[PDB]
Amino acid sequence: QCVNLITRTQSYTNSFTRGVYYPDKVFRSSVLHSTQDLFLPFFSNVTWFHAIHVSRFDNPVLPFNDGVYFASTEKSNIIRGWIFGTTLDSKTQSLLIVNNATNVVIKVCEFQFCNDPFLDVYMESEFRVYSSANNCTFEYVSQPFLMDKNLREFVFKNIDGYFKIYSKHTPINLGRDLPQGFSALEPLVDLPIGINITRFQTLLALHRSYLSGWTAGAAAYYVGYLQPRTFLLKYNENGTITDAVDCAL
Ligand SMILES: *[C@@H]1O[C@H](CO)[C@@H](O[C@@H]2O[C@H](CO)[C@@H](O)[C@H](O)[C@H]2NC(C)=O)[C@H](O)[C@H]1NC(C)=O
Ligand SMILES: *[C@@H]1O[C@H](CO)[C@@H](O)[C@H](O)[C@H]1NC(C)=O
Ligand SMILES: *[C@@H]1O[C@H](CO)[C@@H](O)[C@H](O)[C@H]1NC(C)=O
Ligand SMILES: *[C@@H]1O[C@H](CO)[C@@H](O)[C@H](O)[C@H]1NC(C)=O
Ligand SMILES: *[C@@H]1O[C@H](CO)[C@@H](O)[C@H](O)[C@H]1NC(C)=O
Repeated sequence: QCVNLITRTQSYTNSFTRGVYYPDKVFRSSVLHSTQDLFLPFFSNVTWFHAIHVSRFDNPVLPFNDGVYFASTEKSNIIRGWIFGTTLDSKTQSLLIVNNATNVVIKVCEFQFCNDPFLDVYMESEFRVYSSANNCTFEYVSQPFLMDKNLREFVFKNIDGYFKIYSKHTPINLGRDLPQGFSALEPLVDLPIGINITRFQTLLALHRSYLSGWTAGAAAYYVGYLQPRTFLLKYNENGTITDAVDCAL
C-alpha cells in the first residue's frame, strides 16, 4: 500500500549556534571543558525542508553521514518520528521511531519501507509506512519526546553500537524559527541498536480529509550534519551549558 504523496522543496539557512549537546553524563559546574566529539559546526549550512502534500516520487531519502541535527518549528502532531537504515528494504535491518499521543515506540526490525512513508491518522495505521516487518530484534516503548511556536531540536548519533538521541524543547517567541543564543540538548536516550546507518528519512502524519484522500498539509524541518569538531563548553553554576566556542574561526 505504498503511495507517493509528499513532494519536498528545500532551501538553505544558517545554523547560528544551535546544536550543542551534553557530551557525557558527568556533572561539571563552573568550568570550561574542551571536548572533541561529533558536533554541528557553528554557522554551518543547514537545509530547510518544506514537505507539502496537496489535495510521482519527489521525497528522496537523506544521507545520515556521521550524525544528524534535526529541528522543527511545527506542532507536535505533524512530524511523528524518523526512519534510519541503509537500504530501507527487507534485506537489511532498520530503525523506526514513531511517536503518538500517548507514548513513543522505537523499534528495530527488517522493514520493507514504502517510497513515501507516512503515518496516516483516521486512530493511526502504519500500513502506509511499511508493508512487512519480520525478524524484528529490538523494541522499546517509553514516554514520548514530542510534546507541547515551540522549537524542537534533536541530535542523532550512531557510535560503536549505540544510537544516541539528544533533545530539547525551547519556547521561541514568534519570529525567526532558528533563534540566536544557546540551548544545550540534554541526553534523551542511548539505544543499544548495533546497526549500520547511512540514510535517514522523516515521518510525517497526514490526516484523512473526509470531504484528495488525505488532508493537504505542510511540514518544515531543518537538517544539519555533525562533524568531528573540538568545542569548548562553559558549564555555569547549576551545571547548564550556557555557552560554547567552536575552535574553527
Ligand atoms: C500509541 O502507541 C501505543 C504503543 O503501540 C499504543 O498502545 C498499544 O495499543 C495496542 C493496540 O494495538 C495494545 O495492544 C498495546 O497493549 C498498547 N500498548 C501500550 C503500552 O499501551 C496506543 O494505542 C497508540 N495510540 C494511538 C492513538 O494510536
Ligand atoms: C549552502 O549550500 C548551497 C548549496 O550547496 C549553497 O548554494 C549556499 O551558498 C550555501 N550557504 C552557505 C551559507 O554556505
Ligand atoms: C528472516 O525471516 C525469514 C522469513 O520471515 C526467515 O526465513 C529467516 O530465517 C529469518 N532470518 C533471521 C536471521 O531471523
Ligand atoms: C554500511 O552501509 C554502507 C552502504 O550500504 C556500506 O558501504 C558499508 O560498508 C556498511 N558498513 C558496515 C560496517 O556494514
Ligand atoms: C541556578 O540556581 C539558583 C538556585 O536558586 C538560581 O537562583 C539561579 O538563578 C540559577 N542560575 C544561575 C545562572 O545561577
